[PDB]
This record gives sequence, structure tokens and C-alpha cells, in this order.
Amino acid sequence: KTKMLNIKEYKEKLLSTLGEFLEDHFPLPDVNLITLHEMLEILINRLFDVPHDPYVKISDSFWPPYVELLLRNGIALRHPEDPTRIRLEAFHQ
Amino acid sequence: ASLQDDALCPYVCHLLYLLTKKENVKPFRVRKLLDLQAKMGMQPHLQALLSLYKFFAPALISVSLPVKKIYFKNSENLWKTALLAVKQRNRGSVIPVLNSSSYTKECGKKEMSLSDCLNRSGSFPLEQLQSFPQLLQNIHCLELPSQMGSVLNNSLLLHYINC
Amino acid sequence: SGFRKELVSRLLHLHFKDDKTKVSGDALQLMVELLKVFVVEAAVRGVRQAQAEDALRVDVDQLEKVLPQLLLDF
Amino acid sequence: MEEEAETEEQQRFSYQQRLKAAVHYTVGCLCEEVALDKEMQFSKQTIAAISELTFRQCENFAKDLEMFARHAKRTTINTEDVKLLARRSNSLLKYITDKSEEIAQINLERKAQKKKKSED
Amino acid sequence: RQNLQMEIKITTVIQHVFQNLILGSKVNWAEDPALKEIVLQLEKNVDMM
Amino acid sequence: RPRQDPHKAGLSHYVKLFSFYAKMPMERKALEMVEKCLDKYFQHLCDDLEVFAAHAGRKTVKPEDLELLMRRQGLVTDQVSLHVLVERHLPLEYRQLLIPCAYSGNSVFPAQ
Amino acid sequence: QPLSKSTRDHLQTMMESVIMTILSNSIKEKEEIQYHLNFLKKRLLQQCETLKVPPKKMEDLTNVSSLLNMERARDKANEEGLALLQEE
Amino acid sequence: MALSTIVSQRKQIKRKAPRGFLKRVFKRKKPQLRLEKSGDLLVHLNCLLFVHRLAEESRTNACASKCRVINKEHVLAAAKVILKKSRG
Repeated sequence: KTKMLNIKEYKEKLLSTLGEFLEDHFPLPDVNLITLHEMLEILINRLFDVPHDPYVKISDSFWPPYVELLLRNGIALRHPEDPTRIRLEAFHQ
Repeated sequence: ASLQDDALCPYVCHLLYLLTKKENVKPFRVRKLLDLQAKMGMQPHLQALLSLYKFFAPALISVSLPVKKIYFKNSENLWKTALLAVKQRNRGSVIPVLNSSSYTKECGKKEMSLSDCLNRSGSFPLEQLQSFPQLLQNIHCLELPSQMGSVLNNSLLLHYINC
Repeated sequence: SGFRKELVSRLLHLHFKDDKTKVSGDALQLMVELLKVFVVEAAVRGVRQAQAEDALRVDVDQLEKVLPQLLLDF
Repeated sequence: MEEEAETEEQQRFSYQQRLKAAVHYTVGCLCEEVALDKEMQFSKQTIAAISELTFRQCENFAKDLEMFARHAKRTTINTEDVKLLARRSNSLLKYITDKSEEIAQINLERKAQKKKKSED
Repeated sequence: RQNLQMEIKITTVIQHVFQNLILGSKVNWAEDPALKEIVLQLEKNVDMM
Repeated sequence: RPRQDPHKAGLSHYVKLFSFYAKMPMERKALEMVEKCLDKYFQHLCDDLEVFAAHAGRKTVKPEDLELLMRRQGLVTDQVSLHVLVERHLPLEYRQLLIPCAYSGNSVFPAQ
Repeated sequence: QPLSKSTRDHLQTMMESVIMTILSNSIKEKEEIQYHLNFLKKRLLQQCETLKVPPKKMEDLTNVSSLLNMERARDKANEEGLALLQEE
Repeated sequence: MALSTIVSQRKQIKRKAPRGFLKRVFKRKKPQLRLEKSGDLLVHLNCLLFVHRLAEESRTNACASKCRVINKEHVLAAAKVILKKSRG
């Protein structure tokens, strides 16, 4: 439990700081466009909920300059055959 | 991340050669290096870095390298003459080769051991053992070679097999 | 001996991506002989291949040999 | 809805054969018009092969003209757009533009006739 | 134990995602002390914790 | 005592890159006529760029003219865009100038 | 036993060809004529699929003519050769 | 290795593009034009895809003739198809 307590405490601090960082440096952009922080949550969940098929289809909500930001730094990858679908990098493996 | 830019690639490879430890090698970083190799081909400074990655994680990469040429060019740096002043201030096979224990240890494992989960003790890696004071502390727990004939010309392992 | 004016327009409107696309009469007129030249040119090439093969008549096999070169030219 | 959709698909399918039959009727006439001076006989399958080839070539032409017109911000295709498509063959380009000049001359003649009607 | 196998994996992913966002934003993290100490902790493994 | 034609300096870049993709030993006589192929491509490439620009009514050559050409070449299709092709074949430093990405307060460079 | 899939493949194909030919020469009354012809075609497909025939082997209809021509050529060559040998 | 035959390049040179060369060649042929600052890079991209096409087609011809060394008649045949395809 003590190992769990430290791990869970660490994750909450990490997640809380990440949310503050996005609000200060990437405000909501000026069909409705969702924010970058909302985009990240979609990709992360799909990676864990569906381990075998984590690909997500690009929609009009994702306005392209944000998509290039994730793709350039290595956080996201296009599907090798269909460039319409992107996934999240498997960091834990 | 600087490996992406072609201008700094040879120099970053030299820097990453020294800093690399076991914790740094991770599977996702292993895929990045292979991707860079497809785009640029057989770059000598990449071949050195890949070999260091194979040594730490042989279960991920397999490299056979031809034979030892100097991969990183030993060009005279701008501060080489000054280092001489700084150094003055500071001054003023029949037998098998040594290799870590065979990586079929663990191999297919359902889950980590309870002792490992609690971070209890462990073993001393063979590469770290290079001095007699280091042998004195860790005589009771050691990692044996893959092939036991390599102990023949290693003086520090003879002290272990003496008793 | 030529394609009908209405016939050509029917084919083009079938494959337009956007319905807002319209074809002017003079341009639609000029399209008519363009298809005719394409059909005429294909027949001539088949005759050339048949004469080289010295065949008594043009068949499918001779047509296929000169088929891909025509598409690249057009 | 589903029964209606397949009928519309059938109507779309049926509309193809009417164009196919008209094209095949026209192509067959041209092949015979090629036969007499070339004194060469064409197998019936060859005319069918040409008919399919000509039908598939209209798809490439249709998209390019729409693409070219959109480049110039023109919703309607003009004569200038068609001249672009013919540039792959220099010999064909010279031949096709001569007819365009001939059509322009005829249009000028038509305009001259209209002026004469206005005077009368 | 199965809870350990899942909380560790999630924390690892958040660590590396947060690292790359800081790099791509092109900001001077060393200037802010509050953000500075977060950066140093990202590389450290959660297993040792 | 070397003297090099500046025209041959440019072609030598693509000629070496040719031998990388071929993955076969290649005869020396094949080298120079590949150089003959390259200049012909450049000459015909520039001629085509005239008409597309001339058709639009502007003499200056803008990137969308290059997009229109490659679509006719078959390189660019509905699935594969212009941005996708840059990502696959070009280094990072060239990517920044071409493909726009927003960062640091929604600032986008280049503006799009 | 039912006949082979090739028979229906070939007969189907030749019926689309002949339907295309007969619609080529017709001007008016398109939809009704093509609907009736398609109904007749599909019903004939059903009838021929239901049909029963003693087993047999058939080669494709497209290539019978050429192979037949080479068979006559071989016929003539072998006949003249045998006649010459017999005379000797 | 003989001077006449060059072995395949194991390592590709740095992916840096000769930007200066492209500007002058475009300048001399059509002096009247002005090209946008980033137009040189896209032209370089267009040239890569051309050379990539040329290398693939030449290899097929050499393998078709059972030749282990790419020869001049193989690549000239490759040039005719690609050059027409490359113009649009």
C-alpha cells in the first residue's frame, strides 16, 4: 500500500501540473474546435481501452496546426498505410 | 531529441555514448534509432551508438559488426592545446571472451518476482567489477560469466572461485 | 460520324465532383472532336502494330501492346 | 428507403449502359471509317475493347477540367482550360489549337451576322 | 499486485508526454523554479519509488 | 589542382542519391546519361511552371502551383496530401519552414 | 449433376454482350426493355443453375477456334509425314 | 574496384539540399520570373520523387534481362517512360 500511496500521490501531482501548463501556454484556440488538452485525453484513453487497435480517425475538430505539434515531437504517429488515422506512442513498452 | 537535426547528429552521438546507462535504454527509444538508420544508411557514429544499446538490452536489438576502427573521428579539438596546460595543472580464441550471464535468464516470465517487486537485494553486474576494492564489497553476490572458461585469465574471478 | 453534342455533356456531368461545375457551349463543342481524335488515334496505332506483325486482321492481342503508350501520350 | 436506393443505384447503373450503348454505337462507326482506307479488318472484340477504353478515358478528362477551372476561380469551364489538357503531346497541341482558332473564326463570323441583323 | 502493474504503466506514459510538450513549447523552464523541479523528476523511474 | 563546373556540382548531389536507391552495382557509363536525364527534366519542369502561373494571371510562382503539378503527376492524390509527402522525405529543418504548427500561445508559423 | 461454373460464366458474359449489342441499335423505350431483358436474363441464370446434366469436361469457349486451327495444322503435317513414310 | 563500375552507396550523404544551385538554374532559364523564398525547397522535393522513380524502373529492367549490373540501355529505357509520366 505504501508503494501505491507514493505512486498515486506522484501521479496526481504530475497530472495537476500538466493541466496548469497547457492552460498557460496553449489557450483555447480563437464546427467547434476542441482544445489540445481535450485531444490528448482522447488518444490516451483509446490506447488503454483498446490495446489491440488504438488508432483514432482525424476529424474536423482537430485543427491541423495542433496535429502537426504532436506529430513533430514524436508524441503521435500516423498509420503506416492510411494517413487519415493517428495513434499514440507506446511509451510504457 | 537533437538526433533529428542532421547538423548536430555526429556530435550528439558522441555525447550520448558517455551518458548512456541501463535505465536510459527504453524500447521506444530503440525504435527511434532504427528509424533514423533507414533514412541515412550506415552512418559510422550510429553504428557505435547502436552497439552500446545492444549490450544493455540484448533482448531487443541484434547487431553484427565487421572488424577495431575508430568510429568517432579523433580530430584535434580547439581546446586540445589548453588541455595540456590544464593537465599540467592537474599533474602539479581458445579461451572464451567475457560476457554477461546468458540472457535466457528470466526469458518468458508471467510477472515480476515478489522480491523484485519489493526491491530486495539483487546481483552485481559483471561489467561494473573492475577493481579490487569493488570486489571486496560484493564477493558474496556476483554474476557468473556465460562461459566459465573465461575465468582462466581474469584475476578477480579467480579469487571468487578460490573459495 | 461524330459524337453528339448532348452525348458528350452527359458523360462529363456524370463525373464532376461539384454540381456547381458548368461547361460553356464553345468548350463543350471543342471537347467533341477531342474524343474523336482519341478514338481515331487508337485505331491507327492498332493498324501499325498489325502491319508489323503482318497479321491479316487486327485482334485484341495487338491492341494491348500499344495500349499503355497511348495513355501516357494523352 | 433501401429498396428505393437500389433502384436509384439501378437507375444509375442503367444510365451507364445507355451511355455505353451510344458510345459503342459511335465507336463502331469510327472503326469502320478507319477500316476502308487502312484496308484492314477489325475483330468484333476490338471495337468492344476500344469502347471500354474510351469510356474510362472520360473520367480522367472530367476531373482535370474541374480541377483546372477551380485553379482560376472560375465555376464554368472555358476553352482555355481545355488547351491545358492537350499539352502532353506537342503534335496534338498544335492540331487542337488550330481547330480552336477555326472555332473562334466561326464565332466571329456568327457575331458579324448578328451585327448585320441588327442593321437590318 | 495487479494494481501495481496498471498504475506504473499509466504514470510512465504521462511522464514522457509531459516531457515532449515542454520541449515543443520552446519555453525556458530553468527560469521558473516551480517548473524546474518537475523537469528533473520526469526521468526518474517510478519503480524505485 | 581541381576545377569543377558549377552546373555539374548541383547534378552530382542527385546522382549519388540515385546510386543509394538503386541498390545494385552500376556502370560508370550509366552515370553521365542520368545527368543528361536530369537537365532535361529541369528544362521541361520550368516550362510547365510558366503556363500554370500564366493561367492564373500572376507571373510569380506560388506553392499551390507546385501542388497542382504534382497532383497531375499522380504523386499527390486524395489520400496522400502535400503535407504527408514533406513529412516522409525531408529533414526537420526543412519541415519547419514548410509545414505550419501552432505553438507558444497559439502562434502559428508559417501563417496559414 | 450440375454443370460447371464456367458454363454460366461464359453464357452470362455473352448475354451481357448481346444485350449491349441489341440495346445499341434501339432508340426509344429504354427502361422497360432493359428491365424485361434483365429479368429474363436472371431467370435464365436460375433455370440453367437448376438444370441437371451428366458429367463432362468442357474447354473455354473463347479459345476453341485457335486451338482447333492448330489441330488442323498438326493434322495435315502428321498425315503427310505418315504418307511419305508408308511410300518409302 | 574498377573505375568503370561504381558499387552501391552504403551510406547516403547528408540530406541537406543544394538550395543555391536550384535558384541559379531556375534563374537562367526563365530570368523574368521571381520565385518565392520557400519555393526552392519544394522543387527539391519534386526532384527527389523523380530520382526515386528512375531508380526503381531501372532496377526492374536489369533484373528482367538477368543482369547484375545496371547498364546504359536499361536506364535509357527507364528514362522514356518516367520523363513522359513526370510531365503533367
